[PDB]
Amino acid sequence: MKHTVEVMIPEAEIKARIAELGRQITERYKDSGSDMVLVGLLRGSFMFMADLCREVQVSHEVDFMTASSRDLKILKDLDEDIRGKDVLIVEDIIDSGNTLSKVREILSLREPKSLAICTLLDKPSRREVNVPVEFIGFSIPDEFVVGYGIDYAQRYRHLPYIGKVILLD
Amino acid sequence: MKHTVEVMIPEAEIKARIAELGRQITERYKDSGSDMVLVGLLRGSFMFMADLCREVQVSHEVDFMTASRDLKILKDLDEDIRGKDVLIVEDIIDSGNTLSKVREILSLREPKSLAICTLLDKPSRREVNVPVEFIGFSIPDEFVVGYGIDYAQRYRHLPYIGKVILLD
Amino acid sequence: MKHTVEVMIPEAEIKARIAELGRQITERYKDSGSDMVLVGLLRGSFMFMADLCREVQVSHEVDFMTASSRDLKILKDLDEDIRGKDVLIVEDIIDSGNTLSKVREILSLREPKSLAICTLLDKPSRREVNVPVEFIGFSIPDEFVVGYGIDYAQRYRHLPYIGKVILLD
Amino acid sequence: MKHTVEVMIPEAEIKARIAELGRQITERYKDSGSDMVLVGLLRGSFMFMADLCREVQVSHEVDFMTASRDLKILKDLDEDIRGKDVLIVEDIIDSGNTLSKVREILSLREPKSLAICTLLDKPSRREVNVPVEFIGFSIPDEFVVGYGIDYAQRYRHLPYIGKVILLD
Ligand SMILES: [Mg+2]
Ligand SMILES: [Mg+2]
Ligand SMILES: [Mg+2]
Ligand SMILES: [Mg+2]
Repeated sequence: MKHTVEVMIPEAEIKARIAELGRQITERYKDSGSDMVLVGLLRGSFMFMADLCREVQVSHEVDFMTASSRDLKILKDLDEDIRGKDVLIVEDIIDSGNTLSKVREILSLREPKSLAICTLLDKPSRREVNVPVEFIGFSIPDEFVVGYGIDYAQRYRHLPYIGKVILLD
Repeated sequence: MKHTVEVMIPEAEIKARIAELGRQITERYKDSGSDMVLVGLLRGSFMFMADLCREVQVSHEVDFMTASRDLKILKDLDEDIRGKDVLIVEDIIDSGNTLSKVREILSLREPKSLAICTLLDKPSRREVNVPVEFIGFSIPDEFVVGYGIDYAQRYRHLPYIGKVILLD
Repeated sequence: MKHTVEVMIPEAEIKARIAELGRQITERYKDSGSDMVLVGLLRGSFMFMADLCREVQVSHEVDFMTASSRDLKILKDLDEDIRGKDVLIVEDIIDSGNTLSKVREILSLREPKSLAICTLLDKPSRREVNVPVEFIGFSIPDEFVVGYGIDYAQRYRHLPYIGKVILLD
Repeated sequence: MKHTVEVMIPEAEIKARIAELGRQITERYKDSGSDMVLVGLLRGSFMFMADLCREVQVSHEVDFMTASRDLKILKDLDEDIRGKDVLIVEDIIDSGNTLSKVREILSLREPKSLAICTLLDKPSRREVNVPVEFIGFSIPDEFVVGYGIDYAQRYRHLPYIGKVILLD
């Protein structure tokens, strides 16, 4: 404990990058002709979700589910049916990617038209499970990050920018 | 709605048959040496579970989970099943779609083994080929209630399998 | 760890006592004329529930819900509506009775015709919250008990009798 | 089903108004000295939540829970609210029955304080007198979509409040 939080990725940059992802995702699914649904993973992705779905220019539905994070359980499942639909799993950050990996499996069992993942942050150096991530906002080093849905000691989860925690001696 | 309920499978037969299944399951897992866990599907299997686990002579844990076109997990397991022998316990299997998917979901967790044990089985109503390792009774497609199976929120607590008789 | 389990309350005695409770509960609600529902608290009461409902001679519905056991949360709620109905909360054992206490409050908010609790075992000496328990199978001293839904180290939960754990030196 | 959607409350107005609510809520709790937590009700409030919490200038935690004649808890809080200031965050309040009960349930947990903040309010549709401490917009009983509010699984992601126009 005993620390400080400084801006790592300012709000404007995050907003800009999200607008971009928005375009990319739209370009990618605009001609599918099938129902689409963005699936966020609570709690972490509520903010990134809120902002990302507004940038996606294709009629979709927004849903959430929460998984345990040694077995991976479903604490809260989807309300929507994804069978035959294009599904985009939306996450705040991917590091080890175990949980994500299993959630993807579980969902595919429901036979969606397609399955992809879009994360705001990516820590490639911390991967433990090879998992296909189709959209990334920022590839970052293994930094102690907070904000945009990411918390630390039940704090900072509501910050509008990605911050770096500095552990004072 | 206007109906009657008559005994189809009396309580004694059910108890006897369960004692048997009990032996079968015990014989089958007694030498595994791995942790075991019976997983019941709520609400339907609470009674069959309660009785079946008492007949299983191997140290196991008892857990439940409840499932919902897409098949969802309304309540998940509390236990981890990875590397453990898992026996899904159900009151009755007919179409077997839900069961089928629940089995898939669980296998993703990599248990040592996966099996299903149902009290009742209506083979004539299957829609999904699903492996059922233990069966108490194979029955015709009858309107059944009791032992966890209800009808209009009734009979779920009957100690025997009953047949519903619609009245015209 | 390192222990033994010996019979404290044999299966026959438990069966007999439950048949009795069965009669008592029936006598008590037989003339209500309102829908009835026994609500069990998972995991512990699945066995006591299974046996008790078979002794209750009044048409009822059986349901479950699971609560966290410092705030008391609802991990799994009822499927049935209890408003205007006679509700009997069914538990394997009551000791401190905090959780039970709160679950009772939560449910009353739904305005059931009536609310009662029926427990197999009762450890009066361990109460921390004064809570009304209308039916009791056995009042026991604060013994290390297992069986009939009560476990210890994920074991014995399936025993058909109440056992006493003996911690070998 | 055959319809159109036109802008009722443009995105800019909503952002502005939220910044204001932000100030109000901050002014109100800045000196509490107790832990604070905004509790959103899924699905509807995920967007309003996301934007509102960024305007609240006091260290808080963000949590959600989802509720269902009887009002049930489909998903409960992860946080404990006892002794903490709790702000229930909703997209819109009309009849307010569900909200009303959720408030009761939570108070049973003895939080330091309990308040509600809704983006939209349809006073004309109230059925249960429930205290709403913060409101973004008081609107007539219009067919609204956007900002978390959907219609036929659509528009939930619109950045503005829209009005649905049925076509005959
Ligand atoms: Mg995440
Ligand atoms: Mg079943
Ligand atoms: Mg209990
Ligand atoms: Mg709402």
